Amino acid sequence: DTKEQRILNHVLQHAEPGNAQSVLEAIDTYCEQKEWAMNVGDKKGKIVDAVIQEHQPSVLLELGAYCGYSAVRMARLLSPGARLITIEINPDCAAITQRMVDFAGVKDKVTLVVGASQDIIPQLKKKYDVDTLDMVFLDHWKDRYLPDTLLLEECGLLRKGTVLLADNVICPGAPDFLAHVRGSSCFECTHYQSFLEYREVVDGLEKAIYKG
Ligand SMILES: C[S@@+](CC[C@H](N)C(=O)[O-])C[C@H]1O[C@@H](n2cnc3c(N)ncnc32)[C@H](O)[C@@H]1O
Ligand SMILES: O=[N+]([O-])c1cc(O)c(O)c([N+](=O)[O-])c1
Ligand SMILES: [Mg+2]
Repeated sequence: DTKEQRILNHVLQHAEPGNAQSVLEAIDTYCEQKEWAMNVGDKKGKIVDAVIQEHQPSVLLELGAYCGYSAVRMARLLSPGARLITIEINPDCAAITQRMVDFAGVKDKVTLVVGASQDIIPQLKKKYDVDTLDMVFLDHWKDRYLPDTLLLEECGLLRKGTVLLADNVICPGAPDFLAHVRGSSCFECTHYQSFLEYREVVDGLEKAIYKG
């Protein structure tokens, strides 16, 4: 019985099926008052809602699914016919992402890619019928932000106007990535100060728009 298993257990009991918003509040109050978990949280989540609602992307890439909290959060706001792909290396996390997604009724617009982001990014175009990504949400291991950004650029998955949204830019921090995107003339950057999930600590989301 793992931590990620009780969180699905909570949703399966307290959340009402087919309602993406409900699941969200289930995951939030469980982690909020029983066990801490590396979900984006509601407070930066409300920012991703504002950012997704604005740029209204057709194809969106997530790096690191975990329990599907952010996959639910993003995909419940996608226009009809929009796709979200979510890369997750851990088979156990990837099995629970799917369940969570099924419960929310969001299984039809979210495609799970089970594997290491570095291995599947070069295979993204061909295997999954992908031209360019309208938006990338980075939230996997922090050492992989920069590598995978150059990897996404290399494979030509980055389009002029692509929105990279990066989590945990203050805590635990993604300093090499932050340094590259803010300094690069390929990226136009905005910071949104928020708060680390389930805590009174200052975190924030960095938005970086590729320019070519
Ligand atoms: C911060 S959690 C993701 C949280 C999720 N996006 C949310 O906010 O609800 C990090 C997850 O990314 C996965 N991960 C770490 N490195 C990865 C990689 N290189 N490729 C794909 N997934 C990775 C880990 O298994 C872990 O579950
Ligand atoms: O432990 N943490 O402070 C976090 C928080 C987070 O929001 C994370 O995404 C994380 N991680 O990617 O492993 C770690
Ligand atoms: Mg995070």
